[PDB]
Amino acid sequence: QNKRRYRKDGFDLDLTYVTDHVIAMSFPSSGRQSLFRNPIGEVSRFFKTKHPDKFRIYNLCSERGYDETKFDNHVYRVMIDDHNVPTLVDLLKFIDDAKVWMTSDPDHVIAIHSKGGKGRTGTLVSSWLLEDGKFDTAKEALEYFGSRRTDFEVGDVFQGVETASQIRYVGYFEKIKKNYGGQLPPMKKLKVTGVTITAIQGVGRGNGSDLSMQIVSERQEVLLCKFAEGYNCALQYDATDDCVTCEVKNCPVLAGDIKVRFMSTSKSLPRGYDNCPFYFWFNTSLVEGDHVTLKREEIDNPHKKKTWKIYRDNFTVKLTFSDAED
Repeated sequence: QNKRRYRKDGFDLDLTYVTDHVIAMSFPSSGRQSLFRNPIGEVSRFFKTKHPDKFRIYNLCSERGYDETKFDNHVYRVMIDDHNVPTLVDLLKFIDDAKVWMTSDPDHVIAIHSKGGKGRTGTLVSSWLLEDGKFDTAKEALEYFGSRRTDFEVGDVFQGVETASQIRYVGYFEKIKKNYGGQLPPMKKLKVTGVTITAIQGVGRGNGSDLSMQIVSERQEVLLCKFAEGYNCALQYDATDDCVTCEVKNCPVLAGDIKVRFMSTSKSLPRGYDNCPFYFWFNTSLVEGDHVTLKREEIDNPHKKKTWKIYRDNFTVKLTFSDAED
């Protein structure tokens, strides 16, 4: 916790200099309370005294804003839901905004914040560190963020802080910078035609009968499948292989950033983040072949070790696609 709180020069804030010019911090909260929160008046005072006319604040909270005149109108908003990811368009828009600001003056600083300054903040700080060339791999940037912000040490396995999708999206940016020259990859239109879950035993009813699947595009449900009932689908349970395979029916053309949520009627399947047992994000342009397969540690919620009694080491989810291009 010594890395967590800034305690110098009469300040007391959950604020971390990730580098000399890159700051990660928690939400500048209303009121004067300072127990596990950063009072907005004090955060305003920090940047006005320590970085006068040389700061830019990034608010990554879709859920909450504030009076941005308190920061002299130097606030940029990225609308990210807690425990989720920015769109690739929004991530790249942020990256360009940061790069222009940082290039004009060596003494300029960026302060990225979310609610706790963990997952969402780690997503954009790691992406920026790749952009600025401090690291060439997403893994290296993320682990460095963990070492500065949390009690993580470089050498041990990377766990906590970011979600699996948040990790994936930093990886997406690396691929964008390396293979696409920092440009958004060409639009790819797809339709989901099947879902396959392995190691289904012990997951809810253990045969897919409790499960439902929601596809979300641009903050709207575009499809809902209910497995046992045949609601926009056709479930098959393979007891011998310990797997379920489900034909996905009536999926509309999907493009961009897609959120897939799996829900259960069975209460014996706990809810982690996002009010469901498991979920994930992917971008259609970054899909390779006719499928995407995600291991346990690549899915949001099972990526946590506390759930590993239910989601085993061979638990995977695979989406099969069809080409929706003209």
